[PDB]
Amino acid sequence: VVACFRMAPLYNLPRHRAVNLFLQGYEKSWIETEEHYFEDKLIEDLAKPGAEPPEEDEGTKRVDPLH
Amino acid sequence: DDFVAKLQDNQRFRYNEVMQALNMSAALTARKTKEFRSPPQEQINMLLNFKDDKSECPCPEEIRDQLLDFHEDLMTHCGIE
Repeated sequence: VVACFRMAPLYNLPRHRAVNLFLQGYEKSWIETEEHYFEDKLIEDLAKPGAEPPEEDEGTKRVDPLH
Repeated sequence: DDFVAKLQDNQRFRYNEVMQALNMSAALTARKTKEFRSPPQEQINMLLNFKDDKSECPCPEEIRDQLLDFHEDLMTHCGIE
């Protein structure tokens, strides 16, 4: 009880310490948990032969960026 | 800076209201003050849980809105708009 009240809640802590702890907590709780899906679109874009006949290569079929 | 300052002020207000409500019984007192007795890292970890609609954290809506707006602005700046 008193051994738990003796340690200060973060309102007694200096603001810089609480800011650092909030930065870590924000990171793990929000930035790490943030999820966006891009893999299918990225692979589809990387597998496209980009205007290879349009630009004058005059050579063999050059491999795509994914290849 | 200002987010943590407002958070600390509101935690002081909540702690005062918790201290001034100890007449009926002390059974609810322990679960009320578990937040203030938790380690400082765990306090922020459980108090930043207002993402999604779980809303177990005691953070009030006006403070929640500030972080929710700043996070959207940060995602827009990062290009995940």
